Amino acid sequence: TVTQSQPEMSVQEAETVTLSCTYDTSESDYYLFWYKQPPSRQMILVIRQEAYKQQNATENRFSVNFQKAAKSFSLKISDSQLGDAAMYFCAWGVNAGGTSYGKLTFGQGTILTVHPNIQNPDPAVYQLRDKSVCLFTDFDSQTNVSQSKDSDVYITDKCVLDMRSMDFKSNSAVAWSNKSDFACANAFNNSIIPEDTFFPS
Amino acid sequence: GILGFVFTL
Amino acid sequence: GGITQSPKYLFRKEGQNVTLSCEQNLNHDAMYWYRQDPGQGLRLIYYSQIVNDFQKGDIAEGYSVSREKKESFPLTVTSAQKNPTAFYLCASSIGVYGYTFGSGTRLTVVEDLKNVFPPEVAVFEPSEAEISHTQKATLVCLATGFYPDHVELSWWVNGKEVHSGVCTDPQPLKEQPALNDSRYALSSRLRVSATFWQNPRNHFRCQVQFYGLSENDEWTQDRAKPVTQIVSAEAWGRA
Amino acid sequence: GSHSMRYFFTSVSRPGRGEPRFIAVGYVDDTQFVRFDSDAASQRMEPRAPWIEQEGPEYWDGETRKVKAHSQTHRVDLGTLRGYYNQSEAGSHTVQRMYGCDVGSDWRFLRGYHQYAYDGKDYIALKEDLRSWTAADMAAQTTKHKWEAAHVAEQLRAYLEGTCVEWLRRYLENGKETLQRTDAPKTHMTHHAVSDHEATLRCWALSFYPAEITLTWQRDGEDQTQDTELVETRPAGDGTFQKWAAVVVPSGQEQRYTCHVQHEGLPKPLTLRWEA
Amino acid sequence: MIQRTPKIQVYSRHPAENGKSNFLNCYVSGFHPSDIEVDLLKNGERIEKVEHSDLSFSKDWSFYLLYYTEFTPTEKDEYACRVNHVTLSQPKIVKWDRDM
Ligand SMILES: O=C(O)CN(CCN(CC(=O)O)CC(=O)O)CC(=O)O
Repeated sequence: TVTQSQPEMSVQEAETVTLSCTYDTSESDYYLFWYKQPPSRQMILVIRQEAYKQQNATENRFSVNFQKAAKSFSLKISDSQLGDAAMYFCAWGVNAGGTSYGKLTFGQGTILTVHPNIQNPDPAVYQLRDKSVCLFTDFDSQTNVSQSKDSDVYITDKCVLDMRSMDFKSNSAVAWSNKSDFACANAFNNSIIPEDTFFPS
Repeated sequence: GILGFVFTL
Repeated sequence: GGITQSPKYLFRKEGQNVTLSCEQNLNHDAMYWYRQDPGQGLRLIYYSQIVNDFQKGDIAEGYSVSREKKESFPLTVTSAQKNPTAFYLCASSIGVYGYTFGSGTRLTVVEDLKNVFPPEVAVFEPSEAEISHTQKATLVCLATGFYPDHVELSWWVNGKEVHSGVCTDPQPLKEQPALNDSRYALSSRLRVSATFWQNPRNHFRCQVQFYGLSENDEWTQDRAKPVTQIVSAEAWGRA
Repeated sequence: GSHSMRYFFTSVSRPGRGEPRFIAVGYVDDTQFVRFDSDAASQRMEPRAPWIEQEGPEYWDGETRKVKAHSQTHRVDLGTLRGYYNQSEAGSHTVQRMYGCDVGSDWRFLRGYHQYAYDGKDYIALKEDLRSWTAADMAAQTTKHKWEAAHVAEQLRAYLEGTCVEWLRRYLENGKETLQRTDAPKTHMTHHAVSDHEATLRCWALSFYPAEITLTWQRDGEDQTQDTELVETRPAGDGTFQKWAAVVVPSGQEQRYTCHVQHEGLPKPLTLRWEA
Repeated sequence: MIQRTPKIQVYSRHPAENGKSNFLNCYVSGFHPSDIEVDLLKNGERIEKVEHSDLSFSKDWSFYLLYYTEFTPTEKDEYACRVNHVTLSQPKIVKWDRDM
């Protein structure tokens, strides 16, 4: 068995975060893995470790703390980047003497959310014409957007875009509906938003 | 017990 | 060299057999098939250490594989597999080294075929309030009322795909959640400098690739067949 | 003392007759304890010593599942070597493979082995350091490069240095009665007469275990490299071994020659002289 | 292939005693390739109840086998081992010599 006790975890950009992993086995020698699966769904190997060998590496930001007696294989992400947003899987495998070489047994995984650092928040709610949609944008990562009753109004969770050319990052959520009374002033009522949010008249 | 790791020439 | 998995998206009618293809030119002996489910990690289905060698995983029942060649390891999801809705990943290795996974495949069980619908795509031009306040222009694209959740949304500016300044919802939204079968909606945003949008020669297009019915399937309904197609919506810069 | 576990694999192609023959045999020291025979009816790994029969079903299913994968691998290798050497599909060719580990008196890892042969010739062998390979010819360098890229040696080390020793310790303990015994050789002597002047003397060593032994013929004095007949140590069939050494000598000097028997079971070397 | 002609040794498990049960052994070793035919003969005729060891090989890769059968030696019974191999122009007979 491989156990990842934290289904989800959050980190602020540029800070560090530790993902935990503990395993149970009777084998003297074996292999331990950390895999990264970003939104693309592509599995990417982060680190492999053999019990026989000693902790080693790394040139990169990523690192692991392997406690053989404790059976702990934690992954450490330092100077977190937005690209680190992904699902991280801890995995275990027998050595060459085992019958199921090289079958991998995976933990339940940990979803890592990276909260961007926005330097100059300018929260506002804009109306976009083609049906109509309301755009809540430029709010800081501390702001949270909530699904809203009634059922006939649709709201998406916040989402971070990066205008690489301008070294600018912004948060944004979208709300829309086809009913009559729907308006931007009341579109995000169910969410706590900065009182000074800009609403153009 | 024999090897569980198989590989080809 | 690499490993290529196929198809990317795929659906199965109940009582139907389906096969996923996996090919690798890495000269690897072993090939594996994994199944991914929310709330669970990856669980091995089958693996073949060498041609004409087959080892079942704990969840092998309902599945079958063949390894007539070194390069290929197709997986078949038989109708006997009771709950096959999941994400399938091919893998290849020599022992524990060179472990590589394929692109992945998403399989859905469509009990009733009438539920399939392609997405209606719409672009929404940026508000002049945002442009004057932030000197930036955000476009919003809405893909609505599509089933199943097999979509790929991209932005194309002046004929070239763009990824900078783009944000798409990590997962779509069910328009009517109460229903077990619900049509989906997805939103994406494209932000550019004010000056760029002000130019009317700039052309913006939101492309959505939908994966739906095929020629193998039979369409009895009056409405156009929900086939695999690309639904697009465009907008033009305005001074 | 020292101990070892070795597995010997033989694959022989049989074009126009059927699948290639495959035989696996496992040894602890000079004692066989398991076999797999492609031409047998069981198609499973079979016990060949009483002390391995105590293993449970999961042991035999695993060894069966592993050894059939060995069988499949050598089946592929036969065709690959046929290509490497551009040999026709008509002739029969042999692939032999041996791996295992040695341990010292403390039962700790001492050496590891993993080597192949094609048609009776060295093909590729793992070096003592367990990190590099010896390619016998240009064709085997293709395998050497393949196995370097796949880090085969690194992955094999855990088995040869670790798992192999763990298995060997277990077997030595479960078969202590037979594996850890020592039978001293029972020695006697015979006199054969070549015509007239010259005669032969034969030194016999019987019912000894392990098979390690040395027989030397002393004249006057000291050993005789010339005119010494030494047959290969042979198995008696009951777990012990036999061997004899013979020397050709003129008649009348039988008392001058003496036989020296050195065996692990003997407290000190034995010296035999005519007659008895 | 590189052929190796077998070495053949015919001998009894225990010291031969007339009227006392024993085992007659034929040990073929040092040969290549693996295909080989070995039979034990009593007074020139083939012995059916013959068992043999599992094919193995030595450091130099040459194979070796042990064929054996249970017999009770007598004063005038002749025993031999008949081996056939690609290296042999004809099947080779090696008689059992009690007095060695
Ligand atoms: O039954 C299965 O699901 C897998 N079968 C193979 C299934 N086969 C048909 C068959 O051989 O019975 C092909 C397939 O449907 O994928 C092998 C097994 O169960 O041991």
